[PDB]
Amino acid sequence: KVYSCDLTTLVKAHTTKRPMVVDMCIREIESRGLNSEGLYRVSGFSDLIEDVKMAFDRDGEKADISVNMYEDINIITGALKLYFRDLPIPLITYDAYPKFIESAKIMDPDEQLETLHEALKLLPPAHCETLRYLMAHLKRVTLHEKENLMNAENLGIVFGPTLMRSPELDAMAALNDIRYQRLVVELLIKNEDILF
Repeated sequence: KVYSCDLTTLVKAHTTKRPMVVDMCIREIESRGLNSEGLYRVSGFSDLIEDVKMAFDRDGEKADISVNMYEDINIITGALKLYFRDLPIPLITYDAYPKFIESAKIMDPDEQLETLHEALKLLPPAHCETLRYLMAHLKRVTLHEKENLMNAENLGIVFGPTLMRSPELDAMAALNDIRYQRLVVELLIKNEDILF
């Protein structure tokens, strides 16, 4: 129903700007976790994360993800990451992906940012909107680094292989794409304010 549904299809079915999972998790996270050490890196218990999935699948916007039901905020960051992991077409789509990697390869910061802007335009509206919202939230997470120890680089490690998927099968290129995907995430968080 919710998890593993196509992003565009889900938001069209609900007439919302972005999935309830995304808005609800980010709200919970921002209310109780911006200063929590290792936010997004630290795993909550896998089974409790599965349970959150089961709840959204069953109840949609009615799902209970409160501190009462799940004390550890890393269960919620876990649920949100799983949500993007479960997308049939990833947040940064197969189609748009090459333009993001193109941007990652550029050495000049300004031309790199320009190409990143163009890559964003290639995403379908629902993908662009969810990514925008995510990136605003991730920026806030990094502003709390003194407390949470997370910066754009650290978050790029976590999010790089979740938001994007490499089609490549070739050892040097594979390791390269992993680093490029992390850089794409880092640039998106850092420059969210001027890219969206």
